[PDB]
Amino acid sequence: VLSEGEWQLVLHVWAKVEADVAGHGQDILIRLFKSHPETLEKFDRFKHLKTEAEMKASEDLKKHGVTVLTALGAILKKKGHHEAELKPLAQSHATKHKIPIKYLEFISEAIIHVLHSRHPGDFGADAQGAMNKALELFRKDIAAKYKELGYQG
Ligand code: HEM
Repeated sequence: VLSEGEWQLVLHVWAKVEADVAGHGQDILIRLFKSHPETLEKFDRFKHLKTEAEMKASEDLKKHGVTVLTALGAILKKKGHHEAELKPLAQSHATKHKIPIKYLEFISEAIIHVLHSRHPGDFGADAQGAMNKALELFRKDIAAKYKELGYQG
């Protein structure tokens, strides 16, 4: 359970992300695909992309980054009271997209890295630890839904 002070750190940096949702979404998905190429393979939509320059030039990838970060921002702003938001996301990611919980750990690392690069003044160690806790809570709750459905592993 995050404290109020931890949530304030999380949402303070997140409010900075929302000034350029699309640029953050590109940076995060590109970092994910470069650092963990198995993740790119899960996207029929993107797996034709073979270089970082091609990834950066894809408008469709930029659009999907906005989709992803809009969903995550709506979860973070619930401060843990996010059951309604996680139900459809766990269902699609477990049963349709077939995304292991481990790949959610990978995108969480990519999110933290990009926030540290773009917002160092608002993403000191206290805020890094709080965002790590928020993304851990996300993964914990998604993992419980995966386990219900028979996909935790
Ligand atoms: C912060 C974590 C993530 C969030 C908030 C998120 C959010 C979303 C949303 C909102 C959609 C569209 C609606 C839906 O299908 O449920 C989507 C689609 C999808 N996501 Fe995620 N996602 C996350 C992580 C991942 C990861 C790590 C992968 C793969 C490694 C992944 C793979 C996919 C795929 C394959 C689609 C369908 C893309 C398409 O063909 O249109 N997601 N995601």
